[PDB]
Amino acid sequence: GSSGSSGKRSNSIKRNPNAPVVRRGWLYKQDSTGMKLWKKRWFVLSDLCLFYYRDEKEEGILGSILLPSFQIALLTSEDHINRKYAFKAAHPNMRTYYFCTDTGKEMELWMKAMLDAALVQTSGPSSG
Repeated sequence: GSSGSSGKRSNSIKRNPNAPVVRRGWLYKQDSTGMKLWKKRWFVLSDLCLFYYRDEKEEGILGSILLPSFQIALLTSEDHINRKYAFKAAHPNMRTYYFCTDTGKEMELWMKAMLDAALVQTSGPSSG
């Protein structure tokens, strides 16, 4: 006979190469821990989700980000960041992210897409 017992104990995420990538470029992200600075990294919009790597090489993913859980909305008075033409993403199980571009277009290309993933109505916890 045979025996399966082959599962994934750790709930990890894997990118789907097939999943027609919408657009991938060097986006600037800002953190909310002490100093609000911008970090240059390689981002990618595929599978209605967010994925980035050390560099263009895309050698192994450092961490994935679920857009469907994030809320894309135009900055507000409170978030009067000098760097205009930028947006922010709110998360329930996480903090509020911030993304900005060089021009208005570079931003529209990210929004039009990102939103397509955020708008999604999927959210739920899990045992682990």
